[PDB]
Amino acid sequence: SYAVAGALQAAVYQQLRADAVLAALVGTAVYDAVPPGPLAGTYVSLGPEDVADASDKTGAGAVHDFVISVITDAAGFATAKAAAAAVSDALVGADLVLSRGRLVGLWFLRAKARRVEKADMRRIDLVFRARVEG
Amino acid sequence: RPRLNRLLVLEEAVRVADGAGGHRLDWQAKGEVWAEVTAGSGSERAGEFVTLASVPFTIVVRAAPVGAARRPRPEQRFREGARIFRILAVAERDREGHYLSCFAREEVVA
Repeated sequence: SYAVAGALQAAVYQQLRADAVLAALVGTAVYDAVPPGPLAGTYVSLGPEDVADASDKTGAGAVHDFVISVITDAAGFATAKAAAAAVSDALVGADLVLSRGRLVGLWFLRAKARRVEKADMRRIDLVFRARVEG
Repeated sequence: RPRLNRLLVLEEAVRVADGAGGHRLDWQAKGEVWAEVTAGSGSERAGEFVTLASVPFTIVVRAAPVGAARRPRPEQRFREGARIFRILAVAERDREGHYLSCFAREEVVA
């Protein structure tokens, strides 16, 4: 990663769990590190980033196509699509504040949505682009 | 022949359908059955973004004809307290048909 991405994940995690919806759909189950226990089963997960270095002569920036996946164990997955509807409106047009550097925009990209393991879990990825500035 | 020593709550989820072709699961409790649970070799498994912890757990209940509530179906699950045993299949151990083989996972997220 570049210098910003340590604080970019800390900002897009704190923008979640303060959004009013998805505190009523997913609950407290927004985490990178999944805590030990019984695995609630409608969680979201925010880790797999990748950077693209949109830089210049004066300073440097980056383009983060970070992935926020929504997992559900429900029978259908209109539960996950309702949960990622709550993910995406919390992030597009972010106006976040970072700890190191700035971001200028948080857009949306590809969002694959398929059946993952043994046709039982339903995971829907959400790729968001974050053009940041170091 | 099995020593049915452990008590397991059979659980069937009633399937309320939603708008988009799927169902909603709530897992109300069915009756309680007695069964022996025999662990297989357990190890971690790469989950989705979890590091799960699974064990084979062949579970032996008494049998019933197929149109009865005492038959565990593979869409059901067991529960001893807060330990969710899934059911993979049921498979009729004995030649006479006295007992069944349930197959569980019991994957805690570790």
